[PDB]
Amino acid sequence: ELPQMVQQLNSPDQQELQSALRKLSQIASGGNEQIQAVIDAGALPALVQLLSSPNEQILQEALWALSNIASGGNEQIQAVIDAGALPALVQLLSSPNEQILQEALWALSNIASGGNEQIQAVIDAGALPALVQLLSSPNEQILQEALWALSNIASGGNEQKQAVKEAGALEKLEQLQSHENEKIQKEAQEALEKLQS
Repeated sequence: ELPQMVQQLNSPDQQELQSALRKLSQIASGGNEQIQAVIDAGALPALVQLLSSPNEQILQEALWALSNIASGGNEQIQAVIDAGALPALVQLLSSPNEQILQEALWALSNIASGGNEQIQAVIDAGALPALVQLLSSPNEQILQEALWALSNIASGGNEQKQAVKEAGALEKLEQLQSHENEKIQKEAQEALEKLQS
């Protein structure tokens, strides 16, 4: 019934659209075969379009589905990138809605867990200045997520590491070694270790 669910993401009926979205999200949270089923059904272009929704509930569920898909294999990560999700995802890092922000962060972190070229796609989409700004968040959950995302990027190749340094991450990471939260100090230190020569 996947193609019918995907067709419903066009429903003039917001209730029908949201129902279908919730179910696709559920399926995408399964294993890699489940994710591939959702991708094969053509869900990705629809999900990416829904990132433009002014309805924040629809937005949140679309992000949940995309983050799930991005948690699959490198080919499934590649499908999300090829569908053009990245610019909208990076834009959402500046949402005043912190729940939407966190979900976009999850998706980007999952993408940045892929190959060096997938990491480079995240950087090319403008993620670094947005992520570095998030290191200033007073919300420790957001801070930790941004730290994890930057750490994933910093786990890439030399070209990726160099981009992180050029975005000014080194200063803030060193400052965070004095953060009141010991877990944050630790995660910042490890990111610095990855960037070190």
